[PDB]
Amino acid sequence: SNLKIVRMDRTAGCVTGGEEIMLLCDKVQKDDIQIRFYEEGVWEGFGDFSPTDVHRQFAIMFKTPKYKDVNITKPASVFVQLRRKSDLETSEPKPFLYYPE
Amino acid sequence: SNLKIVRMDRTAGCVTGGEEIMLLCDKVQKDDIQIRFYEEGVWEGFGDFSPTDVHRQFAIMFKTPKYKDVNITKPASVFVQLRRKSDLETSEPKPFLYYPE
Repeated sequence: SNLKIVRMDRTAGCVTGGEEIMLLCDKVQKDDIQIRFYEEGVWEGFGDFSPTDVHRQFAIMFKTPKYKDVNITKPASVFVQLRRKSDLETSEPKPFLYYPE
Repeated sequence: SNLKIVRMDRTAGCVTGGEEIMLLCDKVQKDDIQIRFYEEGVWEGFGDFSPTDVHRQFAIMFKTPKYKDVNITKPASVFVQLRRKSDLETSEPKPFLYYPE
């Protein structure tokens, strides 16, 4: 084994294909892997991508905190950044939009 | 630097929070990182997750191939698996649904 599809941010698509998808998987080689789609006499098709599209990284599945004002009637735009606990270093912030329920 | 938010599968959420999100980032330590949300006197809030929620992995952004029958009027369910080019090893297949445009 060793090859496993940990995750796919999209499990459906238009028969026309050509839509981008982010697939997460365990250890693989960038130039020795391929995503094959098949249907059991035997149809197949492969995903379009290149060696520069495949990078090793960290993944954090977390749950969002609750904004301060629960009762807004309009989207509140704020920031989300990474922060290291030991030296409180940070990352470039990123925009995140909260909406009323 | 060194800390960077490569990706977030969701950049919006209900003010009630508590919704799961997959965030991708560069090199980090599982027990030394935190996702902080803030608003500039200074509001803040953090993402809910644990050390077992943070794993290093490979990421492949690719574009989907086009199904055989472009003209279906009903969803065609098929499989997608990983395959190594050198020995054609594979991974457990996974379900993927094609729909008519």
